[PDB]
Amino acid sequence: HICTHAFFKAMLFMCSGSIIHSLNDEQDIRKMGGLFKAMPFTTTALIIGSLALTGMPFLTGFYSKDLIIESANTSYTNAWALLMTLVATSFTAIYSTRIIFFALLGQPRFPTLININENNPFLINSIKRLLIGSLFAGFIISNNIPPMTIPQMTMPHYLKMTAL
Amino acid sequence: LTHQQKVLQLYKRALRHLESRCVHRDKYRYFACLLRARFDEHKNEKDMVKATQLLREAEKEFWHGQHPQPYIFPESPGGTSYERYECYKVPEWCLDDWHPSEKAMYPDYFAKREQWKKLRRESWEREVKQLQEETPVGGPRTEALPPARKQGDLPPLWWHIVTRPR
Amino acid sequence: GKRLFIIKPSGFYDKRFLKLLRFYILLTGIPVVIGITLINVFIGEAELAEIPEGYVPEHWEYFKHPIS
Amino acid sequence: SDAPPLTLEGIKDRVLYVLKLYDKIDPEKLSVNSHFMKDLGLDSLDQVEIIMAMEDEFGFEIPDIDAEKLMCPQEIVDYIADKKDVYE
Amino acid sequence: GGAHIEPRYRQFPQLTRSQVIQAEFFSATMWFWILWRFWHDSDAVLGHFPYPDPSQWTDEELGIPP
Amino acid sequence: FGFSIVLVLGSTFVAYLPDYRMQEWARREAERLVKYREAHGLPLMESNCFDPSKIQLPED
Amino acid sequence: RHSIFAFTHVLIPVWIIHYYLKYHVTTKPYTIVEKKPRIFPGDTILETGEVIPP
Amino acid sequence: GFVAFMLFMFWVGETYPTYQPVGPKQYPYNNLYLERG
Amino acid sequence: ARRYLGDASVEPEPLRMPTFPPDYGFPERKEREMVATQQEMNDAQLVLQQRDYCAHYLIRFLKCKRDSFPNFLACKHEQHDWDYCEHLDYVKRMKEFERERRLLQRKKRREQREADMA
Amino acid sequence: MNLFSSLTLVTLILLTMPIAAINFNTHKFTNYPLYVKTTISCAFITSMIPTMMFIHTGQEMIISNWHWLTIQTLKLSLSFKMDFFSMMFVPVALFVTWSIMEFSMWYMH
Amino acid sequence: SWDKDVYPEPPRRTPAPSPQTSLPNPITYLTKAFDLLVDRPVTLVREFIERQHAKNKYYYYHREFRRVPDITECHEKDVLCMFEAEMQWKRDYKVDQEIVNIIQERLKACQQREGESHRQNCAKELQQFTQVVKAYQDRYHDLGAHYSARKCLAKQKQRMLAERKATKEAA
Amino acid sequence: MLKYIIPTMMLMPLTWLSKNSMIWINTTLHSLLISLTSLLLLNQFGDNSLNFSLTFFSDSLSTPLLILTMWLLPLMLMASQHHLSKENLARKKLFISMLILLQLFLIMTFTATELIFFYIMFEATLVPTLIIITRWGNQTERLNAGLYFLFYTLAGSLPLLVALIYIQNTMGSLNFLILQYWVQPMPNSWSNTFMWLACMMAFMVKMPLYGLHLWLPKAHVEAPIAGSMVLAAILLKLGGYGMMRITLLLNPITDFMAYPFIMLSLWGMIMTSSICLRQTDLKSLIAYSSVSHMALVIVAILIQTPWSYMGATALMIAHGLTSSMLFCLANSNYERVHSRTMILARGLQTLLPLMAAWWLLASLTNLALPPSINLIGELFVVMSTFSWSNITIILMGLNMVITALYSLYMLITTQRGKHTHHINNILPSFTRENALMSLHMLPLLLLSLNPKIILGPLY
Amino acid sequence: WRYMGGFANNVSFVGALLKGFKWGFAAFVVAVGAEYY
Amino acid sequence: LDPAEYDISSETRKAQAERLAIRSRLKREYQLQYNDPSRRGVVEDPALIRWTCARSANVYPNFRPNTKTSLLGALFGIGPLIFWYYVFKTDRDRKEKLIQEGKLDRTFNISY
Repeated sequence: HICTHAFFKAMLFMCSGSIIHSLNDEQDIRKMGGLFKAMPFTTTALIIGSLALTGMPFLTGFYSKDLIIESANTSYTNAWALLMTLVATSFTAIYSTRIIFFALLGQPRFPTLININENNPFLINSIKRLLIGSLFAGFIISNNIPPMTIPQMTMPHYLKMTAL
Repeated sequence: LTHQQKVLQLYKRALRHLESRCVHRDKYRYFACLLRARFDEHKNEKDMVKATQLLREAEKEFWHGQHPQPYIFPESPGGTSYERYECYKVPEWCLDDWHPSEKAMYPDYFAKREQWKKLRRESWEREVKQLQEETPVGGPRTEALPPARKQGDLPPLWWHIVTRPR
Repeated sequence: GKRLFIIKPSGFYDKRFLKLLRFYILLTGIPVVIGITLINVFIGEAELAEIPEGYVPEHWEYFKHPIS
Repeated sequence: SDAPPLTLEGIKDRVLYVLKLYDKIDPEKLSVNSHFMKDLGLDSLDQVEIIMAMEDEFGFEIPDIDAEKLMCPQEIVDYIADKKDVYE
Repeated sequence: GGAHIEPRYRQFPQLTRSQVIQAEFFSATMWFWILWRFWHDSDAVLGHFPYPDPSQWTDEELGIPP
Repeated sequence: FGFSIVLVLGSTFVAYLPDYRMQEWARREAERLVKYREAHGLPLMESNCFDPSKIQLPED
Repeated sequence: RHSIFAFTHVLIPVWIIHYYLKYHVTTKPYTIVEKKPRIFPGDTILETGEVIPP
Repeated sequence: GFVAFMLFMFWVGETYPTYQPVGPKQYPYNNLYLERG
Repeated sequence: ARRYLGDASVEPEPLRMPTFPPDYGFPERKEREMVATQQEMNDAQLVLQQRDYCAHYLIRFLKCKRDSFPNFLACKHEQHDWDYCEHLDYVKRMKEFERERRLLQRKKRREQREADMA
Repeated sequence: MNLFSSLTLVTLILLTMPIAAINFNTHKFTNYPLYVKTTISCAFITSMIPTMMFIHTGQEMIISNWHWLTIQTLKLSLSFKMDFFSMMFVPVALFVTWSIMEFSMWYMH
Repeated sequence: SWDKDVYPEPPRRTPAPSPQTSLPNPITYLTKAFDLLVDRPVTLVREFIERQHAKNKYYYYHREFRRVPDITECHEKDVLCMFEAEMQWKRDYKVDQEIVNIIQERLKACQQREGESHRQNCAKELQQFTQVVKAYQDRYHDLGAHYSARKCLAKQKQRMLAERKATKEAA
Repeated sequence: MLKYIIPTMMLMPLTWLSKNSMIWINTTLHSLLISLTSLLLLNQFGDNSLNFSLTFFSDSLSTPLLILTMWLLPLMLMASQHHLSKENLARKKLFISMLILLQLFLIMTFTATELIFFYIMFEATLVPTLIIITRWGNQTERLNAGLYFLFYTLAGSLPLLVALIYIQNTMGSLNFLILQYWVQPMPNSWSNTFMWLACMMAFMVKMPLYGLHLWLPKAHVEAPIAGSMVLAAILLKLGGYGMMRITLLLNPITDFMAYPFIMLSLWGMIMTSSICLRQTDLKSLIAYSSVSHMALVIVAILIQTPWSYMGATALMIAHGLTSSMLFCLANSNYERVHSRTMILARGLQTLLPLMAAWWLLASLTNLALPPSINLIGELFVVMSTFSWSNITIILMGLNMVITALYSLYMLITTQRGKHTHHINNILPSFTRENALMSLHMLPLLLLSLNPKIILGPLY
Repeated sequence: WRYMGGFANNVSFVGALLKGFKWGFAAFVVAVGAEYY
Repeated sequence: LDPAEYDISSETRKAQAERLAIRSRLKREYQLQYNDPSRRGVVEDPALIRWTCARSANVYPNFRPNTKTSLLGALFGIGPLIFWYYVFKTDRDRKEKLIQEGKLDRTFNISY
């Protein structure tokens, strides 16, 4: 989960800079604007990275976080940590909902005179390689992990169906 | 300090906190309009004490309307800039000494710069005369800098020609 | 504008001192490095064996390296 | 980069532009010299509004003390002109 | 320098065709992948968690207390 | 004299000077002695820095 | 050729360092100590007797 | 919240499947006898 | 955990496991299933608590990784094989949960009340 | 097996740059930041080989190089510990920093 | 070419490569190519340096130190004998230091070799470790900054007496 | 050793007879040429401390400290110029003469076998320093802080002579070699009380323990930069040094007698480390820093574990170069604007962009950065003191955090945050400044490779 | 102005998670065509 | 902190505070405001010299009359300090005990 997290949040910052510097720089979630305004690729990075860091539906980091809450969801945990896991990951998802419902949602409201530019091989190549890797990196890390223990893998109802 | 800037300040930063409140800017609009009426009924009375009273009431009622992270445009003191570039500001008295080689690196700058050195070396006597003349005893009352009547420079100029922001 | 005139503290004294410092540290660096290389190459370091019978070993040569 | 500077033509077109978007007074008389109050008699509270939304046009600075006394449009252009970096 | 970035005031920021080409392409990548292996995966992966019906195993019944 | 001779020259001197504090010799001697101690079966490192075979003890 | 010159920029470290280890490892008793390679009963002698479940 | 936890510290959640019917029920140590037949 | 063995074997720890069987030992009805040689079990080094029965499968999976290296997928089948065997095993400890819970209810209740009759 | 000696190469592949950032004092003006970036990638592939070697045969070899002083009963040298924690991590670090450095070439221009 | 039985190298026990599936050869292209690129181009150089060394040999000797009466035969004062005794005591001391280093390194290399087996095959070497380090622990351990012989001999007096009372209570 | 005693004594008339304008050249030159042979001094080997002559010898510790001294003269003298660079020739030759003679008595002191020769040469070391800082110290009111400073020394520093001579006629020889092997245990009682306390407090006045630390700050703000690098790079290490040796005897006594002083140094380490955080006037910060590290040293001396010495001596040397240099930074900043007050000017990342690297580098070397010798010594000392008391690490590591905070606070607000722009004087750098800084750090960073030179006799 | 333009059509959320579904699970639809033919 | 009460400023406080305050201020603003050419060195302002000299503790050497002072200082270095004396001596002696008797379970300790 450290490796995967590195990919995902590195993506998220390295896009957020595209937002900021592209905007001049306000870097406040107020103002901001909608998703697609000459910003296709950065916003794509933001629902790859956002949708990613949500805990993933089935995507890469899922190979970390979901397994984590499965095993931690079970056995001898003092059990104050289970609810902790649940509402924790949930409020992570709601962070994502925040940054979409503000930065990506409403029609543009912010200091006028659009200066925005996405055109430059440096960014597109950067975020490019990081996302191409990200979705395919967590999958290599997935089943190349020489087995170090017994996975739960027998997961009861209501202790299984609560991750997603 | 006068009623003018008191009221007007409360109005202005009230609009600021209100900006920070809402979103999509339209709700901000007609709310700000209800406020526009809230101060619009005001101001038509020259009664003295009643006014400052009601104002103070708007000082508490305003102080309720402060959420802790009011929006701050970047350039003023705030979490965005307030001299991000400050390590880049080098005062013009530096470069007064570079090596004469590098002083020859850019041969024509110091030409005009020398026209400034003479501009304000020829000066400052005209300046000191005009100032020592105008100032009332001690110069207590004025923080301002009144101009020069004769053709020429405005006397306390030197620092006011500044290294610019980036 | 087209090209603004930048203001830097100065370039001459820093760069100068560095050029000098490198010049000298290298000036006796190179002969010494070359030396360690040579006596590392042509002359062998050393080899052990052991104290011969009824033999007086000298002061030095209890030590491996020749520069020792 | 953040390439484009605000030049005199530009800022003129801007203060001029938004003041032409102000509805309650008409584009009829708008000029850098055209008086920002005495001509239009606008509320001083309303000039506080003008400087408000114009600051939100250019997004910076404009302290309250200096914002108080601004008035005429050419002057506003001037304040933005020395505060920003403008002249050739 | 100028890339034909076209700094614009008040209209929709101009956009490079190839860019939305890229972004859309990677949308297709994300969901193509995700429902792809969602057809290659399972969210209940093995035999189901057990049930008390064998908790009878009534043969086990106590010997001495009939 | 400051940068050239003492820094570079001296730094090569004390870089490798003869074995300092003898600890290299300590390694060699340790190797030989340990090998002997196993090969002849004696337990190595017997404690007792001096043989109780020769010593005397005060008495109450 | 330029990229092969940068490939030299990486390759000279391979020469030196690898040389440093070619004489180095032998010169000193303990270093480069590696986990004993994983051995399987597939190699040597295998004992299973397995089949099933389906 | 913390001291509430340390009240949860001596108490526990358990493994499987579910919890707190409790009479003097088992807990992991596997306890009495052993027999089948 | 079938026997106490002894510490005179000079072996603390995995040469002394709880016993050579990792978990319980099943005096119960009959024995414990088959075996995996401890020597092989070491010479393919297996983390403790990764080391149980079903290793018949596991060690074959560790084959399948180095079987075809460049293949990432390799065997999903043997993966599912020790997945299945230890599925069934964890389910067995479920059945032990069952056996003991019901023994509690039965002998507790019956013997308490029918002991408290007189 | 000594390709893990190439693993202790890659660290010096990173070591290379600051030496360039000091000694020559001119061609750095030629846009070395590009050069740093290239060094990072070289470290990424040259760092990628050992991961593959491990994930077939394992074989993690720790190296002590030349020892750091001695003192009393404990001779502490230095090491490079191939745990599969290092093996797996370092390509990630070099990779993410590859990204962030190219992006930075865009950010700080 | 260090002395072998001092620093054990167990059997190498290298497994036999089985392809087991037909695919590309991802590392082996580069293990052969590496052994083409980085093996010989260095090997020639090391060998040339070898012959260059070998044309002129050196002989350097490991020093010896004879023995002396040590602390016993010295009188309460008159340092002239003492100096020898106590300084060579210091030598033998440092020797014991390096013994402790040797054992302590054997343990480390032992765990690294075993792998996940940590408690399997290091039992013997860890055992002799506790033996030696308990010896050193008993003898030199607590004395202080200023220590020569008088203090080691002293502590040995202390243990001999404490164990003589311990062995009268053995009755 | 005598081969090191002549060349400086010959370095005196080299100064006195010379043409004007060449004095700095001649002195610097031949003084570095001395430093070479100072580096020759390391033969030290095996067990027996080398003995040059029956009058004076060298063990390890004397050798690192001595090398540091003979290295430190040319850099010192090199630094002192342009503090004046205008005067009659007699002032110059007098000053250089005084630095020389001071070095001579220092070499006497470190090399001295027999403790009375050590003591005579001891106060004979103190006088030249006094003449330096008082005769021209920039003299803020002069404070008379040289003279009754010498009274802070002698006040309780004289009776150690008494105690010595007692040791003399009771045991005969005061030769250190034979004081060793003849040392005999001294029980805990009231006579051994006044004795142990005599010797201890006698040296403890020099490295200031928190009780007496008022000694340093004034004396070190009034010192001309040469007298400063003299003072805090060396003259404390004399006290700690002699302490190292005379603790040979006092064997059981130092436990029951040690404990209060240890307490006072463990608390005063934190206190001093605190007060040095909040002050203005930069020249003091590094002073109280010296007080802190020296308190740590005393802590290391009293607890007698060998680790304690290894870390101790390592801290003597590393703190010598670090503190010395950092002073010389304060001075190089002082010639620019005449203040001594820290907060007055600021910036100097913009301006003097190189002098940054030396500020940063040196401050980090006082920040206890892991490879730096300062962290080697401080680290081993923390190990020893944790061995002594499992509890004391709260205080120790708390000193870690505070020393971090001020050591990195000095790095800022002198060097960063804005240019005060009413300055318009500072002239960019010099080559000499870079020479001084370099000659400080470069060896301090190289020693971080092969430290086994500077670790103590026990190794 | 902040309303009128190519703006003001905008998107409602879950449209962001509907951004590229058409081509994406289009190629998903075809995807199994490899093993089914 | 928390501007409040919105003071009516009265009349004197208006005239006095305003005129006198900004009087002295503008006097000193214009004073250091000269900023001519030909000054090479610092502007030297007598401000902050008072700061430095006073913060050099001018009343430190003279005396400390009792009042509450000796109580604040003595009790300021009293409670924590001497108690730490007692705790390090305590844990000291305990350590010595568990060494000399029973076991501290040091086993291998060595470098110490």
